[PDB]
Amino acid sequence: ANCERTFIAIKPDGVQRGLVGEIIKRFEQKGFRLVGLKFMQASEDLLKEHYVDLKDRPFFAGLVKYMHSGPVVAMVWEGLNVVKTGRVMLGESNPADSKPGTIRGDFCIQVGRNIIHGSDSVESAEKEIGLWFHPEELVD
Amino acid sequence: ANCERTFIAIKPDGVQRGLVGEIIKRFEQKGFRLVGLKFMQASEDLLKEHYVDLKDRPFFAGLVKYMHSGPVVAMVWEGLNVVKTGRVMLGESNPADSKPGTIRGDFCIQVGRNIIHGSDSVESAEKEIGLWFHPEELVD
Amino acid sequence: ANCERTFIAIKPDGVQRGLVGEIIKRFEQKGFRLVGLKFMQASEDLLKEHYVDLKDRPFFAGLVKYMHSGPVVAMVWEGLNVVKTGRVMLGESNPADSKPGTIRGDFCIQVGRNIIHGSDSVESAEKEIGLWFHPEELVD
Amino acid sequence: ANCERTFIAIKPDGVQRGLVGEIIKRFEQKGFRLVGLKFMQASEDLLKEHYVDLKDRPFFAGLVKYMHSGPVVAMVWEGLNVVKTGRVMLGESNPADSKPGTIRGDFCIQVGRNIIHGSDSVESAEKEIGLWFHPEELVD
Amino acid sequence: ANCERTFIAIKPDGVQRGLVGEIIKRFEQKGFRLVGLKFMQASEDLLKEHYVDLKDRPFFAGLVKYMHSGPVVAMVWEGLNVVKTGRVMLGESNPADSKPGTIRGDFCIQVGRNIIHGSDSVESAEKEIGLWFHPEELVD
Amino acid sequence: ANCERTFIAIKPDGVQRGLVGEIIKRFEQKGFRLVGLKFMQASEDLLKEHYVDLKDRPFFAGLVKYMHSGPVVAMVWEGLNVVKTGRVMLGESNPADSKPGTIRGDFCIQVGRNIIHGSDSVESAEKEIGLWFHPEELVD
Repeated sequence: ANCERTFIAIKPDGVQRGLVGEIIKRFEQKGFRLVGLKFMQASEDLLKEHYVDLKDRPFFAGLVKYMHSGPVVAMVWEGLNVVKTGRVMLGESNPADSKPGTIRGDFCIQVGRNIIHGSDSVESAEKEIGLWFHPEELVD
Repeated sequence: ANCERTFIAIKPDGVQRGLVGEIIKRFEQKGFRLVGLKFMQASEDLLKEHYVDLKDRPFFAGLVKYMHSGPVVAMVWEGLNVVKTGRVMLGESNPADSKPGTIRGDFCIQVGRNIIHGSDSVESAEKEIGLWFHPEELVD
Repeated sequence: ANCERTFIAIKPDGVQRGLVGEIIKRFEQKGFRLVGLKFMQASEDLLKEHYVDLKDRPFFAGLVKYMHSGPVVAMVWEGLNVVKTGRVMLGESNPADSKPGTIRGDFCIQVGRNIIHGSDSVESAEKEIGLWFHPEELVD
Repeated sequence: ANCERTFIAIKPDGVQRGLVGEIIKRFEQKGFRLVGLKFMQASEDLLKEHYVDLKDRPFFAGLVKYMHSGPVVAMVWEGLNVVKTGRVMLGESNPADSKPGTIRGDFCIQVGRNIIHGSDSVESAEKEIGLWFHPEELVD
Repeated sequence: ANCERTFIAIKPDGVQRGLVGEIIKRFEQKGFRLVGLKFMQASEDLLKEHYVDLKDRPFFAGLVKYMHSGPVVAMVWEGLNVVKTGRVMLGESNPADSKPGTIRGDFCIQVGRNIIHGSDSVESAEKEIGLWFHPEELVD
Repeated sequence: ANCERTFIAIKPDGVQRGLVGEIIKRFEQKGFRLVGLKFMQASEDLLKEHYVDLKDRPFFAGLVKYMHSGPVVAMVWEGLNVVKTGRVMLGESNPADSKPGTIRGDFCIQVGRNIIHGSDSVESAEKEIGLWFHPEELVD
């Protein structure tokens, strides 16, 4: 009914600069609850199936090394229609078309090293959280 | 010329959670002045003519009891074309289509228990303030 | 047990500049609840018994006219030992000795036209709220 | 490649009220760097070629006197496609169509005394900075 | 030299209300880096050795059940003399003597259900992080 | 009477990280006005008489090169007893004794590369502004 769970991630640029506080705020003050917050670098074992559909791209190697550069923060949120709300409130991956008020539209400049990744659909969200978060990791 | 006066209200959810500070801020820092700020629960004598046009709705009783649950904050603002500016800066009552940067688009999740009510037109504003604020209550 | 109620007021400088949002915030985010929020100019009928103990001062007339200049906001808060917490979090009336982080220590410059008035003791608070807020005005 | 430089200015209303901090913030936290920040009133020698294309307007004299009223802040920013990003993040000069989240859409009320001026194109930016900032004034 | 690591925790009140964003901010904007951020409820296996020195207290059972009520956030920070800086910037556990500007002095009201726990000494910090964070959990 | 003018500067760390917005805010929202805001790197011609009294120190060369590393922002403020208010609101140069709520007590970690420099006395302020700001640079 209202137990839909999404996933939000922080790129190495976000942490090397340091913005996680407001990133958490934009969901916390909204009303969405968090069930899982894990910190890691994820190595390369998980940054192959996460972008498995993007493996046939020229930028796959460079971008995956860019993500692998440093540690990355992982969050899981739940709320009514949360998946759609997150993507629009995050903003388009291309800063050129990114209205003010969205996280990616307020801290991201270039398409290359973007800041935030989020699930487009419920199936993607559940698959990703299964890949990353063990069932005991989450809470209620 | 520039004496147009509007009305903004706070639902019981807004106060039971507590957000009135930023709600006031979004108008105060804008430049609009306030002429009236009264706090009450309004009983049921005023929550019948306020939604008199919505009396023929299945959700009228439940929603009016939800509003009657706790006390509600009432504000009056004035400014150039303030009525139109308030509604757009507040955001659509449906969070599904609510761009970031609007009060209802930054703290409201579900259509049922919305947060903010505002006058759609000048006539509605004047009728409501007559229903709620006595002429001596306001200031200049 | 925890029903102690205090009083906080806004000088005409605070509103003519406009700072009520953060003033409300500093108590709202703290956890204190509000039972009464009334807006008025208070005329001169209430600005004689409020400072009745200060009537024998050279600055009484000038300061009371300064307060009477414009409308003033009145608030009532409740919380555990709220009266003591409010005064320290407000800061000393003299900005010269006013540590950062207090409302009067972050927006007030000169002793003359100070910004915030608050009850020093429970008896003063109850007397003032009786003078200003009628029993039906407050809520629970 | 990424050395494109723009220009942002502060109207006398912005400083007489005082908002330069958040105005700087909206670009600083974004990632854009600043190469030049000069404070002056600019007299009337520069407020004739800045609006030379607007000289044939009925409001030219009144608006130029309004700008000449007080001192004005001048800033220069650089970033990828910064010129386009600044104008959209600033918001339309007409507050009537100004979505929330933009500087002009969050602090400006009337078209007459607007708050922020910015370069529409690279050529305008370079011409203006040549008119205002001497080459030694800027930094790298 | 500068690798000293501390520990900060969030009580169930902090999350059930929701304040983790600003709590993270107060350290992130300061300059301290984080090496570990894990979310759990910790059961009762870890809330016996954490307060082993407080086992001989009348409030031990009630307080440990209060902490066990909900999930709790765990953070680890590193910086020059970070342990001392954290405790003073957090504020005294007793709100009665808690100057404004400290996290516990800006969101905590009563001694009973306090908000933040932090290591008093380096030895306590290392013992606690050994109890909670596995060596592979942390990063560099 | 109230025309006392002080000086505040931004170290290269402050700009290379980027914090000038809040630094300006802490004075702007207070009420102090600014008469001069110039941006430069100042070369070494001015970073010899500024610290002429500190020339007989072992850290003079290293610290002066650290300041010379990048450009530095210069500001001038005026207000009632502004010089004393600035220094206390800035906080002690040593972060070890720096209460929360002060700029240096909220963003500085180590004594070596401090963030903010300010005039201790009126004579120092006037001498410094004479060294840096030409009389025509300032405004009224």
